[PDB]
Amino acid sequence: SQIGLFSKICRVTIKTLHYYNKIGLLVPAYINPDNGYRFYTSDQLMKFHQIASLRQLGFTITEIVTLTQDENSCHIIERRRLEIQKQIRDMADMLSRINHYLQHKKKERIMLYQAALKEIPECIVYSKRFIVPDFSSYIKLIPPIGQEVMKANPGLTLTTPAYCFTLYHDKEYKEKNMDVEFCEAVNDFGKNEGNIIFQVIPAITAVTVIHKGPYDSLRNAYIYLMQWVEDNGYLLTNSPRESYIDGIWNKQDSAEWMTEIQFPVEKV
Amino acid sequence: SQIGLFSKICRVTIKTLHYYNKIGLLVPAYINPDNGYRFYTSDQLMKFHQIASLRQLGFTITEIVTLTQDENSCHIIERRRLEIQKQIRDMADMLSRINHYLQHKKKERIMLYQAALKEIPECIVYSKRFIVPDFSSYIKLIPPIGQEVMKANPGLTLTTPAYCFTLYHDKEYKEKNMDVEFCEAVNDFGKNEGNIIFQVIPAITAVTVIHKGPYDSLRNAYIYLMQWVEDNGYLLTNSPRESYIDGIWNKQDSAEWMTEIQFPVEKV
Ligand code: 118
Ligand code: 118
Repeated sequence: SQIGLFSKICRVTIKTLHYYNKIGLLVPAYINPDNGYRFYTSDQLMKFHQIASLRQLGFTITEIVTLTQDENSCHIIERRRLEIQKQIRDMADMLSRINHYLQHKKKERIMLYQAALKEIPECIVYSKRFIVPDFSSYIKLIPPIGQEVMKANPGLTLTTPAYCFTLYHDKEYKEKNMDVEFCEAVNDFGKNEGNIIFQVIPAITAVTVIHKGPYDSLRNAYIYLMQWVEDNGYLLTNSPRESYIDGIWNKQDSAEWMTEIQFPVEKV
Repeated sequence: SQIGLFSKICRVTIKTLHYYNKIGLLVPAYINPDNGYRFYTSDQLMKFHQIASLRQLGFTITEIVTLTQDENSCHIIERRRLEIQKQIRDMADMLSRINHYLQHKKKERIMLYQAALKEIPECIVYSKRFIVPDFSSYIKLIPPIGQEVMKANPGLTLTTPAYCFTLYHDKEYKEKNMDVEFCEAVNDFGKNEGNIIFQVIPAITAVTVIHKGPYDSLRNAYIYLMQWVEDNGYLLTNSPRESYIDGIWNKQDSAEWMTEIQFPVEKV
């Protein structure tokens, strides 16, 4: 039968048959060489049935071409079986995050905090860990650590980009008497002097939020993320990090300082 | 900051930044007039965080653009929540159906039937209802059924292609008796007489397989489909159909005949 009628019996378009004949799939029965027409037989219906059945299961064209001729090979099906489960879990997570987005946006008219997942690699740092009574004494006592360590460690170069952060080792969020550690990243090791130490922090996967403005409201950021981990069925696994990007060392308007809070979490 | 350092602050490729500048999504702070170099600032990172945050919910570039610059436009988010809720369902069928596939393939290491879902539009048919004692007698009795109808009507033109079939109105099969109907599709209505009548048959969505060979193995097809609609969670809403494509009237070898088995189903 000619191609315009075969396309109505099969209920598909003609461009589909042209494309199939081009790629080497469902080659016609008899092509007339003078005019160039294509004539199909009832033998082609029983292969198109198989093509449409395999395509309705999500397979791509090259696997179907490799399948109809290498019929012993059946592991492509499992290769697809793992990707389907991955797709179900990702769509089931995007759905929950969209619902959380709408639930959060219900009462608040606009939103400040926008969470995002990311990867953080391994690093070498020099660090110092101690207890502080408050945050203001902390802000003033950091820079002595920076002048002093360069005094005792000659020629120590930082990394690119710069990574300078602090760890809140306490299990519960507090306002005074905080156990805190300060870390800055360098390229190579050195030797310890007094309380200043050198160590290696492993690689993590973390959820991040960026806060912009004055320090006093940073707890608000810590509110949102503390909601986030509970709302979308996640579990906080390790101590949070607070890494400093823009502060008093580059600018004078303290209402333009920007920092980023990262909670290492896992989908369990 | 130059493009190569900013690409390491954000952990993204350079071609992505070029593309985002071309689209109009993320425009650099300052561009050199003669070189053409691109320089970025911290607020570019605050915005890239928002871009990635929006991109993690599955939106495409145009909606992300429309979301960032324009008004809130909440109707786009819930409208997405349907495209996910639907998609999961779609996904949730296929992981089932492929799981059907394996439970049959690994039983025989050969596949005789492959099922596929399709849609059959509405038609105008002539039809005759009756009870049959034995299928062979029905085959023998069909040529007179053709003869009465062929003589007494002017301008009785069949369809292109030819759709002639038999309707099985029984719920649970038995070899003793069968309430069947013979149907052949025509273009227009007219007057009815005798045991034959004209009627319209509405469109349906059916699962079909194609059987080639004699009829004395046809039950082996049904036992397959009676499983396929039961395991993978679909529901049989109406009487099956048996459509005849190629037989003694076009061919000579009965082992090269070809028929099509159709089960009308819905998603339940
Ligand atoms: C060791 C200890 C502190 C700093 Sb810094 C800083 C500098 C550049 C970029 C990011 C951070 C600092 C502040 C004032 C004067 C000199 C250095 C610093 C201080 C307090 C809180 C966060 C960072 C550096 C090394
Ligand atoms: C009225 C009733 C049945 C048939 Sb046919 C047939 C005709 C066209 C296309 C396909 C089938 C038939 C049988 C023998 C010789 C010539 C025509 C027919 C026979 C058995 C089963 C189904 C249809 C024809 C007219």
